[PDB]
Amino acid sequence: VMDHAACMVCKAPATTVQHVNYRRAGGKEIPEDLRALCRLCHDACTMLEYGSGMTTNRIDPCDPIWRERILAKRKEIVEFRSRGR
Amino acid sequence: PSGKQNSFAAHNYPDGILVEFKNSPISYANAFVRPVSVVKESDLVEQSIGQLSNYVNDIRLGY
Amino acid sequence: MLIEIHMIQNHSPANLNRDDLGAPKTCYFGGVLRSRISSQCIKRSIRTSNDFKALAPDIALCGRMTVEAALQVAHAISTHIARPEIDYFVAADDVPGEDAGAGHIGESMFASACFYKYFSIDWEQLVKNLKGDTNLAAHTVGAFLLAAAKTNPSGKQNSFAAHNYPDGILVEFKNSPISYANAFVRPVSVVKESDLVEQSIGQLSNYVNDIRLGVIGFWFSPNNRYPLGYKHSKLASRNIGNLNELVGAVLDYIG
Amino acid sequence: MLIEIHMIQNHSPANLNRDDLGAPKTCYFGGVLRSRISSQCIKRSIRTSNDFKALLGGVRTRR
Amino acid sequence: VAADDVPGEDAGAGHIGESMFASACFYKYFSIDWEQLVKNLKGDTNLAAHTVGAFLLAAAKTN
Amino acid sequence: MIYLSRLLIDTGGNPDRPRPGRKWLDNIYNVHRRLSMAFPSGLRREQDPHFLKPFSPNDFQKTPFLFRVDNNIDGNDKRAIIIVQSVLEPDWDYCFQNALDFLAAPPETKEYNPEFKAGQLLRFRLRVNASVRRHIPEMVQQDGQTIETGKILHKRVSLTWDASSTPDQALADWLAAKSPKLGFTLQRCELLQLGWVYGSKPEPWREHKYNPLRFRAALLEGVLEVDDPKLFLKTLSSGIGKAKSFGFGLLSVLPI
Amino acid sequence: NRGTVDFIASLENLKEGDLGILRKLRGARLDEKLPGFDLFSALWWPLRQKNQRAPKREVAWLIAKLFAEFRFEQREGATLPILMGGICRKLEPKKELPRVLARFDQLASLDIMQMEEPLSVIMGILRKHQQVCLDWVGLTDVLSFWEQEPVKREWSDSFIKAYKI
RNA sequence: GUGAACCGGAUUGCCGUCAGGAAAUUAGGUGCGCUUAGCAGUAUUCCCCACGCUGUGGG
Ligand SMILES: [Mg+2]
Repeated sequence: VMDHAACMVCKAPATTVQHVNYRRAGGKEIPEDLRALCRLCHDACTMLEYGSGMTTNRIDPCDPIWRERILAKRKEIVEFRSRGR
Repeated sequence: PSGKQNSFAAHNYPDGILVEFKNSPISYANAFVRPVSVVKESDLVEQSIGQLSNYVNDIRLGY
Repeated sequence: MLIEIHMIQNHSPANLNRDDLGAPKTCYFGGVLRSRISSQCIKRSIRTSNDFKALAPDIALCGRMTVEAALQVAHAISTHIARPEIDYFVAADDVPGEDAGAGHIGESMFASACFYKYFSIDWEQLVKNLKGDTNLAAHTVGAFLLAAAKTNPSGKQNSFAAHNYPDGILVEFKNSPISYANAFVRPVSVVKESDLVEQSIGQLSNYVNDIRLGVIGFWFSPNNRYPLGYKHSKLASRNIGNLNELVGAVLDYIG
Repeated sequence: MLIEIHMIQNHSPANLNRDDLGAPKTCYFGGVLRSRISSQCIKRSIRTSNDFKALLGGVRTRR
Repeated sequence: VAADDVPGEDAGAGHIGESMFASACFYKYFSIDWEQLVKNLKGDTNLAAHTVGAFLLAAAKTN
Repeated sequence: MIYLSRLLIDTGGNPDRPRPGRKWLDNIYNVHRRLSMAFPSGLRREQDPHFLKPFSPNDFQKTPFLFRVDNNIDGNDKRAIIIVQSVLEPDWDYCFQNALDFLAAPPETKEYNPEFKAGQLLRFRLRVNASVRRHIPEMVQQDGQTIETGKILHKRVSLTWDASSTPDQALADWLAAKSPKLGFTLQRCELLQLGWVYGSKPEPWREHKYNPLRFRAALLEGVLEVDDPKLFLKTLSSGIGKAKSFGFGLLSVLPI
Repeated sequence: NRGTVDFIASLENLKEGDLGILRKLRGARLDEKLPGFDLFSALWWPLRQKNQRAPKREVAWLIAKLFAEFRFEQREGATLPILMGGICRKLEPKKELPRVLARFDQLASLDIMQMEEPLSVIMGILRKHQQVCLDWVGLTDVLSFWEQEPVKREWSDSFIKAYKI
């Protein structure tokens, strides 16, 4: 709502959400550690956090340090995915 | 150490030395109680130095 | 009233206490074999030390020829199953001869363990044998905390430089003398996502979560490295990150 | 006055120290197996180091 | 998709699957030892020369 | 000294590659929001100069901005064209600093200035939604049989014409009727896009809702004449029809 | 256990090209290749949503890559230290048998992100002896439960009792 | 204060030293994704503010 259905890294129309930390999870979630993300960048984020040893604190799209390689990643999900469930 | 160095010529030099001057001996091996697992970013010496720096900061801000 | 100090100390591979045959001292608990440091070992390590040397102090803390010293320590029961190991050494002749090897060509014993160490002080009798010197008794209790925080058993340490520091100290002022050794009837199994000291402190936290259900507690970890209880529950009265402010809080509670 | 040296050293595949059966020395630390180098081996390598010929002055012999 | 010739049922196929393929520019490397070839044919030098020439022809003209 | 530029959209290439620009243009509110953010408030640039925060339109400023959606500069490349104008300085390096996949070529901007005279010919393209405010009988449920009440609903019906009239001179008569009010007079204009334009809108624990935005767009082109130069300066950057903020009011200043 | 049997069934229902793109992904992670991550998402995300007892990410990825490489049928009562261990009775006990035993012994001292290579050589030893069946479900729930000591204990003495028959 | 109180098992040490897993090998034979389509010749266009209700301030 406050993100206005807009992505946070590329400002595309958003359709899903992503978690920043798993200190609270399962059902107990409060809306200050969640980032509203679009379909094409949530997949990139999950592609990046799976084996980086991210433990609990996931990738934040709200700091400059973690962003510059997110675009380099999002370059090639467009490149190779078959659009055709 | 001169072990099997003729067959294993491992003469690598240390990447980090901390020389501290204090009246009480400190073992920083408790930094590595949790084993160091590799990740995609950084290397093992960087991860170990980060863990050691975390423990050094904790000891200085502790004892 | 009784001051109880439960210390969790992970020691690097060494041999702090030796029996007759050179093995690390070993006890039996939880239905498994544990590494043990004897009480008198820790007592003499805390005593006779310039870290602690800096009516008569330290005669009341550890007695000398019906003193009935206020401070006594329990045998350091490990939180996990003991893992004694053989180290094989040789001593070179370092003179060129037709043969090689000259020394004992023997074997030493060593073990690494996370010790639970129990300390108990009675305040009233510690004042009583100090002839009412309350300030001196507070200073010597602070000195006990300072020493036992940073003194290790001065056993075989020239070849095994084990100078690790405790990662957790729990100080309570409860009514009856209770040891939390029953917390570690489970030997600590190590998981991939947590370390040995965190699991031992968590076992302690899950055991003090009981007893109250069926007093206070000051918790010290260096810069809050290990919090007692990974929740917001009222389990530790004050999470303290530094040893000096821990000693200050304990002293201002006492007086 | 205590001088404390804490070094982090990454080594190539090697066998610097071995036990009776020719296996690298291993010790349990933090509940897991850790590769171990004996302190006597390091002391011997320091005493027989090239930075010690002008300083070596002791013989430990039975002959 | 393998299509059934007889329309005895609805417009199905038969067998459906994936074949995999690629296109590439390949670098091929061959090495012939002349003296080893001479020794192996017990000194028949003309046979070795014919073998070398036919190998050069067959490496190019046969896929 | 108006601010006329070009945003360039691919709308072509390999169909297998997901192209976010293609779904960016296939809705009104997406391009509306993206071009509305393209004039950020000045305090945000001092606070966050890197476009790296969850935005809020209250922090943004509001201006009657307007754009134009065209396409097809040929020469063996199908390409789509966005022509924007408003009154304040826009920024394109700030706007599309993470959206390089949106475009097919870097944007370009120059300085342009319009001039008008009395009785001078012009060439123009406009887009006005066909909107006629009418009282309608309500028609709901539609469960097998029609059900109406005496209430007359008020809305803007799309333009309809009699059966003995083609759409062409019907829209020509619309433009001829609207010309003397706005301040010009034409002799002929050509219809080349009559159709339907669809969109959706989100709005404020809350949820999100989808409703089909509806507009009967009419894009025309060709040969304009003016009656007075003073009746045209207040028309640019404001719009002449409806859906003004939605990109339906650009005056093509091409005097030829 | 639910969530694991259907994972094995969906892996067994995979076609040849999908197994090929899993085979090429062997030896590395899934952040450098798209179709590996798309396939892991397709085979994990709906089964993760549908069941609470879905396996952990990295062990599921490891079993997916190993099943793509080796392709043994799922059969109950055919876990690793039974099949290997019955294989360990037909070898020379003084030299060869300690070497294969150390190859199986290595498995008890890895974490989850290098574990696939010693498993690969063990399953290669299995393939060299024409072993068609493996308890894939058993292997994956004992591999996801790797954090405990009793599970490795019953693993080990299962190897022992397979050896002493 | 209870066969209890006071109470170290102390220190001296390189396993080391020799080593190619080596020679041999086509993954082949079989295969249509395919059958339907105006981005637009209109009859409610989802609306908040406003005209004697058909102009007017725009989401
Ligand atoms: Mg994005």
